[PDB]
Amino acid sequence: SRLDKSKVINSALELLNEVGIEGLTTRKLAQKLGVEQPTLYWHVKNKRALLDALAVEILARHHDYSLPAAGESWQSFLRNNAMSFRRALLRYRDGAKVHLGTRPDEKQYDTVETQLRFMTENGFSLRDGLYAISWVSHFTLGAVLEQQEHLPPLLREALQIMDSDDGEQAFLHGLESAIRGIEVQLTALLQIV
Amino acid sequence: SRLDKSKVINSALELLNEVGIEGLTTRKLAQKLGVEQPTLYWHVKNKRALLDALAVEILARHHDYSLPAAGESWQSFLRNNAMSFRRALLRYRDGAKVHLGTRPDEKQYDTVETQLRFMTENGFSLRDGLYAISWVSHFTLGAVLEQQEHLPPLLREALQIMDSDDGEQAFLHGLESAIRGIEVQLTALLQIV
Ligand SMILES: [Cl-]
Ligand SMILES: [Cl-]
Ligand code: NA
Ligand code: NA
Repeated sequence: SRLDKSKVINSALELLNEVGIEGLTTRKLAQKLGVEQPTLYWHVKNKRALLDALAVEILARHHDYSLPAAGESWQSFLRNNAMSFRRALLRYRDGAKVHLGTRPDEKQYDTVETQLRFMTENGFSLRDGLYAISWVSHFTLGAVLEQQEHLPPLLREALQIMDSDDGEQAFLHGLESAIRGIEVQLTALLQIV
Repeated sequence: SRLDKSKVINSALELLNEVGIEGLTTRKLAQKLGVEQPTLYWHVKNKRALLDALAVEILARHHDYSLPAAGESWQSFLRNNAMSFRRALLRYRDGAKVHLGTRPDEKQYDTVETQLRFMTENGFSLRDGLYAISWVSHFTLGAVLEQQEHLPPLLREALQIMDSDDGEQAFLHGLESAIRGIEVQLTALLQIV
């Protein structure tokens, strides 16, 4: 009904699944909604505006582990947050590309602030706390982007394991390797590690 | 001169820097080259073909640490290869997007085969060897993609450090955390770690 912000966004998310991020246009949204382009332009000025809104919505609907639980270890937080971020990005076609193409908003910023506070209370310097969250982000993004976009002996015989599964195993394994690296760096303090 | 494969690719790389990946079109390449569209179509059928060629070329020109040196430790290999991959992707506008949007070729495949052999001779199972290389890839890709695409207390006071530098420090730090994670998993063998 018909041009509520929430309805434009929901039709635009449907459209995103049909046509992908490069195909998504305000012209096709207006057609989908049954409305003339000037009518829609009142509500959504351009594709950049649209895409910004979609990015926010994807995370608001699906990124349910954005914040640490009470008593939770920093390791669990990063593991749960990473898994949640990946799931959220995998829900819509080109979901990672939508996330990438947008500047953060007051939400992301506010959420990241609480995450930095959390990490610092657990012994991280601001910088290592920030490097940690960023790395998990970059790693999760790269994995999903590769998953969503799309012969020699050894590569063959390993691929029978990488391909009965859509990236999760590798992602989860790499995530544990990083976490343990952070644990080791954290615990070393001023010592050579 | 004028439509050699190598000359089409070099003009197309120049064009990529001017207009970016979504703007890049065979129509603008033909204009740049001074040739009619049917003439160019003989040589390059479509943008997908073009982009595939560009992806290969970027790595061939700049990804100079694709293979391990004689006597090199697996840790050095992953560190040097990662740094090389990131540098190569940062050379052209939308370079990571160009890399992402392409299926690998006989080169990438052949190179990855030699990397798997290398990793396996250093104690990695095929799967952990493969997970390792993939993670480094995903992490490097995510970082560069974020770098190439584009206020609360603690985020502020950390950002004065993340932003006098274009991602390298964070990237290098996260890379060491992963490597140490792999070292720990490698060394544990069948023990609880
Ligand atoms: Cl209605
Ligand atoms: Cl000439
Ligand atoms: Na973003
Ligand atoms: Na690729």
